[PDB]
Amino acid sequence: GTITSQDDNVVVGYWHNWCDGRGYQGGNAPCVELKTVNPQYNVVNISFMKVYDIAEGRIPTFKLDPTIALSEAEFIAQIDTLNSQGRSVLIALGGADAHIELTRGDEDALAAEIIRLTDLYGFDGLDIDLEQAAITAKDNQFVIPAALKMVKEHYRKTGDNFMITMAPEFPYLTANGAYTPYLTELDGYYDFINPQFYNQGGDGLWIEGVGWIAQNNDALKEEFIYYIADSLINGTRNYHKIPHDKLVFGLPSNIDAAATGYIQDPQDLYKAFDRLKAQGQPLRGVMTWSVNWDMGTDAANNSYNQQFIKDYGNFIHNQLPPVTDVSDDDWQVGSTYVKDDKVTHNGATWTAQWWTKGEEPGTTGEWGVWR
Ligand code: NA
Repeated sequence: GTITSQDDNVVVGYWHNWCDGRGYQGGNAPCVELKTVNPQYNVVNISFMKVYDIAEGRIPTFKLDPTIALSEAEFIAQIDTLNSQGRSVLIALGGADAHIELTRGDEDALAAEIIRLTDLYGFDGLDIDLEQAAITAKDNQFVIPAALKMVKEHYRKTGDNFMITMAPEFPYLTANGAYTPYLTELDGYYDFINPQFYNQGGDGLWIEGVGWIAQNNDALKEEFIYYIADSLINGTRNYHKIPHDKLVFGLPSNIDAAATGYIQDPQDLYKAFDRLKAQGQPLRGVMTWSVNWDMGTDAANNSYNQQFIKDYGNFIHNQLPPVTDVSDDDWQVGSTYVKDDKVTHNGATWTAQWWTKGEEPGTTGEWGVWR
């Protein structure tokens, strides 16, 4: 019912629309109820919107999985709850075996379906999380941006920031790379990008004085994080530019969540983030595959015991707000405010209609200066 957008730093977690996912190291990710997700996950990405059955045609949809044991009403109720805590719930488009192969002219229907779902479940936006085979499949590069622009405009008209994020695998983010049409077509529409810095093996970048810095090199983790992010935020070393304010670092929760890319020593991330902060380009947060893995089991049935949220939650939420933020100072008696000057007072935002001083928001009647 209420589009709830994030203007501050994010800790993003994917949520599995399936039970008992099998890990890379033989572990188990159970289905969990939304309201069970750790509250420091302030963006939760419902995975996935997909073609379940090609006989329904080319437009992906979302169907809550029965086996999670949650009525539709009940899942909507939990979204509402998240929204009441100021957290977002996005619908992730794509994933493995999504069968998304759209042809030119599909964008109208795709946008209609985006909107139908969004109004039905109360999603706050959409994560583009295509599998590799979809990135340039049929006309996806045209249809998906075209649809998402229409969706973004629809909700702008009605007061709302429908969030658009993306989860490109990082090697597709070279200048003029296969992902870059999504980035350029949705520039000024997208909120932030949370690339996957995992599942890409020896892919990496070369830095003089250091050598090849691979994504699966756990000994050079701080250098990897730092330089791959510095390249992206400056558009340098043959990477497409994603500004630091729109750049969230996507990681595996644990060694079961992905083949490679798990951060063994979280000090490697703190130190890289602090260097990026000290150079005036702090990152927007972190993302993880996945909340379900962060609550899941290893092969011996040992709980991962929410270690990823333990390691990054407070780190990121203790950061200074990014440029996106809406800072609204408390009302003050001796202050002169003017048309459009917002303040905070009694746990609510008030918006000055005209010249005022010494007039407390809430006492001003229904057609006084505070509104
Ligand atoms: Na919502």
